[PDB]
Parts: sequence; structure tokens; C-alpha cells
Amino acid sequence: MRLNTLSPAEGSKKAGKRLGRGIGSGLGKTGGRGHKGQKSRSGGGVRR
Amino acid sequence: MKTFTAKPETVKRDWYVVDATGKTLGRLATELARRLRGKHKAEYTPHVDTGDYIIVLNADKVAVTGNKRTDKVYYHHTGHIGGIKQATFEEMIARRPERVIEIAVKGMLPKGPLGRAMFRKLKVYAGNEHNHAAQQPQVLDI
Amino acid sequence: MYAVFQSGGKQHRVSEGQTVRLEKLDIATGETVEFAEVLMIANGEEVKPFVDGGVIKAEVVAHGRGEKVKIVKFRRRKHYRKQQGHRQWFTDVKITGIS
Amino acid sequence: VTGSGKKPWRQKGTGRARSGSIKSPIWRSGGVTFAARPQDHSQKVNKKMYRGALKSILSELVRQDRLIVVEKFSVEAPKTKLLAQKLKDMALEDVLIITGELDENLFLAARNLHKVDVRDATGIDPVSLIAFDKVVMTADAVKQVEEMLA
Amino acid sequence: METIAKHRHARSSAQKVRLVADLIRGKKVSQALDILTYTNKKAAVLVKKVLESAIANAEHNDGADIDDLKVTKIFVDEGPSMKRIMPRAKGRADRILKRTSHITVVVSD
Amino acid sequence: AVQQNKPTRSKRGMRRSHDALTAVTSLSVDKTSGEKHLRHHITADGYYRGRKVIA
Amino acid sequence: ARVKRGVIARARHKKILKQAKGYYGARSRVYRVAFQAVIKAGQYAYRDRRQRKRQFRQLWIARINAAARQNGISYSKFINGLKKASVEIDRKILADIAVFDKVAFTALVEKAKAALA
Amino acid sequence: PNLQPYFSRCFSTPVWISQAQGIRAG
RNA sequence: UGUAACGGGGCUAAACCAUGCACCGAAGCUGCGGCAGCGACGCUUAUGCGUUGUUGGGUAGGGGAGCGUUCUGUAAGCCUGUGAAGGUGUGCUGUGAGGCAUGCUGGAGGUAUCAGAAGUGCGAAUGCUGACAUAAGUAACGAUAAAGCGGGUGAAAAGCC
RNA sequence: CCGGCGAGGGGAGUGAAAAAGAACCUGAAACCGUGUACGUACAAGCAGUGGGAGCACAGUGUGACUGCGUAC
Repeated sequence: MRLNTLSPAEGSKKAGKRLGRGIGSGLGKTGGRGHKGQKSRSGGGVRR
Repeated sequence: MKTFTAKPETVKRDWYVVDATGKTLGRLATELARRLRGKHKAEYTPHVDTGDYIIVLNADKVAVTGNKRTDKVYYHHTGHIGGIKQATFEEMIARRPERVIEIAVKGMLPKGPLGRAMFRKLKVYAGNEHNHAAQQPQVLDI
Repeated sequence: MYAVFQSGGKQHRVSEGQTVRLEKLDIATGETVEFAEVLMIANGEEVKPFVDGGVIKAEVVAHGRGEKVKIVKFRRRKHYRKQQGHRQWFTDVKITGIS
Repeated sequence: VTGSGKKPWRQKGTGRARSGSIKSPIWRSGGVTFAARPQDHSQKVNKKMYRGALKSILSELVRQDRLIVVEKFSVEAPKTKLLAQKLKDMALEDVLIITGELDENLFLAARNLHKVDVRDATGIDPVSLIAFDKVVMTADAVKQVEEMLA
Repeated sequence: METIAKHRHARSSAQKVRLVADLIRGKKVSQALDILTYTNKKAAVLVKKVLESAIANAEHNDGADIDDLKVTKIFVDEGPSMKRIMPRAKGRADRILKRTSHITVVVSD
Repeated sequence: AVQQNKPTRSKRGMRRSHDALTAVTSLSVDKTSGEKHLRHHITADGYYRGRKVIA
Repeated sequence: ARVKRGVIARARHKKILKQAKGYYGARSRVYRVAFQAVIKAGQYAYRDRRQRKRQFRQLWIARINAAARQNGISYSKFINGLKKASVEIDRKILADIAVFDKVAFTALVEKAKAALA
Repeated sequence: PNLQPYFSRCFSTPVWISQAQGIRAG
């Protein structure tokens, strides 16, 4: 029980989607947004 | 254990002589291309010239079936815009009858530097006598 | 004096005192191994289904991995790329008997 | 970024890429895209999570024998030399002293010793109960710490 | 003993100097000198100064014996370019590269 | 009137196969002063073909 | 926590230019060209691990066909005659015999010519 | 003087406003 | 534009029709070795690991795992002038991002581990900045008023006197 | 010392180091050379890849001929 021995519970920390970082991440080149529409623009997306 | 490849120094091509009198041209010309390439040898390897030197004799007496003596046309283009010259089989027998065997065999050899070297081992003579007595060609009976 | 045997899905033609590389046999290094299924023993005189009593007996030399192969998969314009390495396990056996 | 909102060249016509600000983040010397601001990196801890942690650290310090309870740990003169000695006989080098009283004589005598920390039984924390090799508590102090963790 | 003389930031372009350097590569240093003397280039006047300096750098420092020297290595590098502006038509400007070079003659007995 | 593709190190040096200067290797000694000179030219000191011409 | 990326982009680029040795021109020097030279060269390497097993079987079959015909039979009747005789030698070794021990091949042809007909 | 005190950027763009002939329709 | 309406050579069967047999032929199937996902297994006695079954082309997209970089703790700890980071080779081994060892440069700093936070990874945006190529030793050398000589000086003179 | 009482350079010297010489820590890449090994002047095309001689080194380098092969 030292400072370099403490761990989180398993699954308590998921990583976080990092978009647009290559082919292997599965989130590159569109950022999970698909191709050209309103919803793939920055700030695009209709109101509620 | 790698598969054997023949070498372009240890290969020993033997000299053969062929009397092409009365023979069907492309039936003759495809056994020539088989033995110019070297496919009749167990030592065959497709990047090495492993074939033979074949002396074709009496090239003008080669035969074609049907009406091909007057109706097989040889088309070549001269690079100029008129260009498309043509000669039938019987005109080709009169002008250069050596060319009939040489054109027919050349289409059956592969295309590239190697098949252009397999063509160098085809010695085609219109007459009945070659000059290669010193190479001692065996009679190859087709 | 060579013979043909068949070990790792492949057939090999070996002579005496020759190392042949085979697929990864699970027998420990230094153990004599019999290949009772000998397809063809030849000499000045030849013997060919299987032979009846000719056994190739070898002696296991080493268990290595092969030179690494790079597997590259690529689909142009379709946003797909996949690398993978491969080292294949082998077994070297020196042939100590042709019967 | 200090600059003008003047569009650098015109939109069409010149065969350059279209730009509209010298301070765009694609450009050199202009613009961080998502630039930082000063922020609060504090986290909320529940009191029963904070007290459950300290009760679980003090339970572990008696498991790995790193809690030593004393009944008094004072030093006569406010001198680092004496406390440097107060821990050789105790056989301590990297220690956290936790007292219940307001001892300022003892407090100054460990202000220069790097591996020695003196507390007041109310400011003991997560990282201080872990990052010291021995935790030494006076008996008046372990009475108070038992109390506040109920 | 290899004896170097250099001429750095030579104001001729390296491609112009390399034409003259290939005339005296490997020649005996007496024959190399009057190749450069009857060569009608500006680089010929530049390279001959380095070769005549490598001739004296050999016989003053490392030794002596001019007559067995040879131009063993001769190579021209590209120095820093000085950037200048030529004005062109219709307000346009171009970049002139005043291209310097680095001549190195290595003489050797 | 302009290239579609940058030519290479290969083709740039292939073009300069004929840019290589030709050395003289034909200096002529003068029969009265021993000066080397261009053939059919006067010497640096102004002798030519045994005669002092220019001085 | 600003991260400069010059060290690991150099190494990532250097790793690809090292796989491009021997390539012509800018395919050995320029990263953009050498990257898709190396990606194409791995694509071909995948494909020609398939084609290698075909090209050698092509080469064996052409040599057994020649060596059978010196012994007076075609490749088809020799391979049919070996299967009716239950001889299980593959074509790699049948071609290896055909150049190295021809008298061990004329015995194989005889054992095929017999049990065929 | 081998000191190299060089110059800087010393005016902007005159015109890219250039020739315009060539159409397919009007 | 050139045979240009077998892919070609060529073919009177090397074409059609019928029959029959053999063979070739794919990344399909089988063999051999490896790896992974899913189940069924109580096979184990946290349940890993094993045993069997079957599955592993993939864009958008969803899900699950990692790698490395900078920074904080662990760290007045370990490594480090008997050579750090960096740069440049080589070798070794991981399924991969990668990791390690080391020869040479370098000449003072670097960080096992486990956690923590992100200006966290670039080939493209007619991206931005710098550097350097290419065309090319090419075009041009800016009024077609025009120059030639002899002395001079000079290291050198078509241009200076 | 060479040079034009140059520029630049070669020594000598300082210094741990001058490949710390001021256009100065480290000194990457593009790009440009020189030296060496091999290949290349009858051979057609995404320049690789699979096979592969020969040669040169101490496995490495090169790569004739050859199958497949139209970048991102």
C-alpha cells in the first residue's frame, strides 16, 4: 500500500473516444460522423 | 530444400537439324518452339535458355492445308501512315521463304529478352544445305 | 542413398547426415525420431505405397522460429489497413538412418 | 492572438489556399485551437468515502506494521539535532509524526528533516498516511483520530 | 601524406566548378596545373589557386617533393546561397540564387 | 511549355553527359625558350616558333 | 503538457525509409513516396506467397511432363498411373528425382506404365 | 566585411489580378 | 491511324456434335504448424488454465483491448561524466502500435514501476513557416547612339584613367 | 606558408574538445557531391514482388533473366 501500488477497480476507467487518429482506432477520417451532411459539420445538427 | 534451377553456364544445348519438307507449318513450328525453349528437358527452368539449336532445312517446301497458300496474309506495318504492307503465303515463299518458319516460331516463343534469345538458336535455311557441319547436328525426325 | 518421407504435411527427400527443416514436431531436443512412413528409398537400387520396413530415423536439432514475414492488407480508397507479423515454428532434424 | 481581422488575400483569384485570418490555428504564430483556460481540477469526495478511505488506510497500516503508537513523542529543546536522535533509538528514518497537542518545539525540529513530518491529528490525509514508511502517533492523538472516523 | 587545401564560399556555382574539377582528377600535379592554365573558365582560375595552394601546403608542412604529387581527390560542394531579388514584369519579383561553392583539392604523394 | 513531372537525378545527369569539358593535353614547347604554349599561339613571354615576336 | 512530436515522428518515418532500401529514386528517400512503396511491397508480398505455391507447382509439373516424355508417357498418364498404383509421392519430389536421379525416375515411370495399362 | 547583415521582406503582392480570356458559353 | 470481328502464333482439326477417360486449375476443400473470437463443457474449485464444437473479407458505423509521447506523484529513490537526452547504425523479439541490447557520434541529463493529466501520434486540408530541389546552367542581361586603338595603373583592363 | 599587403585555406598554438574557430552546443531530413562493390548501351509500361543465376565482400551488397503486377 504505497503510492505506486494503488490501482482503480477494473472497468472503473474507460478510456475515452479519441477521434480522427488513424485507421486502427476505428474513428479516423470522419470521427464517427459519416460523410457529408448537416450532422457531420462542426456545430451542425438540428435543434430538439 | 530449394527446387533445382538450371544455370546459364552449365546448360549444354545440343544441335539438331530438321528437314521441313512437306510438313504442316504450325505443327512443325510448335515442336520447334518446344525444343527451342527447352520444355522437352527435365532440366527446364523458365528463366534460363535451356533449349537447343535447331537447323531448319528446306524451309520453302513447308506445307499449309486448305487454301492457306494463297489466303494466309502476312500483315506488317512500317511505322509510316501508309504503312500496312501485306504479303500472302505464296508471295512470302518467293521473296524470303526463311521468314515463314521464323515468323511462325516467333509467335510461339515467349516475348521478352529471353524469348528473343531462344529465337537466336533457330537457324532457318531455304535450301538443303547448312554451314554448320562443325557443330555436328543430329537429325531430329519430325 | 536418399529416401522420401513425409512429415509436416509436406514430403522431403533427405540423405544421411543432412539436416532437414520440418514443421514443429512436439518432441524434445535430442530425441531420436522415427519416420516409419517412408515413401521411396533409392540407391543404385530403388524401393517404392510405402516401403515395407525402411525407416528414416532422425535426431532433433533445434526448435526455432522463422524469419518474420510481414502481412500487409490494404484496400485503396476504402480506409482499410492491417499489419500482422508471422514467425513460423520449425524443427530441424539431422538424418541419422536410411534403412 | 494579437493581429488584425483583415483577410490576408482575397478569396478567389490568387492561386493560394483560401485563408481569412492570420490568426487561424493552421497558421504559424496564430491561434491554439482549443486553448487552455485556468480550471479547477478539484474532485468531490463524499465524506463517507473520505472517512472510509482513512479507516481503510489506518487498518492497513497495522497490517503491514507501519503504524507505531507511542504515548508521548516530545522533545525538550526545539532543536533538530535532538529529534535527529529522536528516531535513531526509535529506529526511524522516513516517518510521519501525528500528535494531538500543539507542540511547536517538536514542530520546528522536523521542519528541516526532509523525511520527517509532524501533524496535528486533524490534518492527516490520504497521501501522507501512505507516503511515509512509519506512521507514529501519540496516544492522545490516536484517541482523537479514532473519534473523528467514528 | 594527403594534403588538403580548401576554398570555401567560392563565388562560382558548384556545377560550373565541377566541370573544371573533372579535368584534373587523378592527374599528376604538374600536368594538372597547365590544364587549368589553358582552360578558359572562371572556375579554372579559382581551382588553380587551390591546387597551387595544396602544392605549397604539401611542401611546407607535410614534407617536400612536388614532382610526385597527384590530385587524388578533387570535389566541389555547394556553399550557402546568397538570396537576391530580380524584379520582373507586372510587379512580380523572383529570387536570384547567388550560388557559392566549396572547392577542395587533396594532393598526395 | 512546362513540365508535368519533375525530372530525376538520372535524367539530369544523362543530359550532362555532353557538358563535360575537354582538356587540351596538347601543349607545345617552344624551340628557343622552352615555354609551353598553345599550338599556333605566341608564348607568355612573347616568343613564337623560335623568334621573339612581341617582347 | 505540450507535446512536441519531432522525436517519434522521426523514428516512425525512419522505420519506413529503412524498409525502402534499394528502391528507385524518391522511393528510397522521400517519405510520401516510400510509404506507399512499402505498403505496395507488402501487398505484393502477401499475394506472391500465394503465387509462389502455384508457380513452383507449375514448374514441377512442367519438369515431370518433360521427364515422363523422355520415358515415353505423358504427364496425365503418368499421374494417373501413379494413382492407380497407389504411389503417394508429390510433385515437388517427383521433379527433384527427375533432374537428380533419372534412373529413379525411369523406375517410377515403369511402375506407372505397368499399373496403368 | 564578412559579417552578413542581410535584408528582409520588403513589399507585399502587386497583383495576382490577371488575364481572363476563355469561356464555353456566355 | 495499323493486321484489327480466334488475345496472338498458328490450326483442316488445334473446328463443331455425341460419348468416355485422364489431367490441369482458386486465397474453395484437405493435410501440417500457429493465433484469435464465441460457445458447450464444473474441465477446473475466485476461476484462471485445459477439453471439444464452431467461427475469424469488410466501408459507414457500433463494441472490446492496447502502444507510444510530454507532464505530476511514487522521486533527496534508481540510472548517469567509467558517458544522460538526442542523432546514426546494427542485432535480437513482440500479433501490431512497438520494445530491448549495443558500435559510433553527443558531452548533461534521464527516468523501472504503478497510477494521474492531456496542446497525446499527420501524407494529404490549391494547409502554415523555414529549408531545398525542378525546369536549367535554359531564358534573359532593360532601347540597334557604336565603337577602335595606343599608353597608364593593377594580381588581373572590352568597360577605370 | 599559398594568395592579390585578398578572400579562403594548411600548419603552429590555446583548450578536455576547434569535426567548440566566432557562417561557433547537438547538427536530423530533403537536397548535392566524391570514393568503392555490383548492375546497366537489342530493351518497352506504378519500377515492386515471387523465383533467380553470376559477381564482390565478410550472412551482407548488387541483380542479369523471369512469373504476377495500371500510385496514394
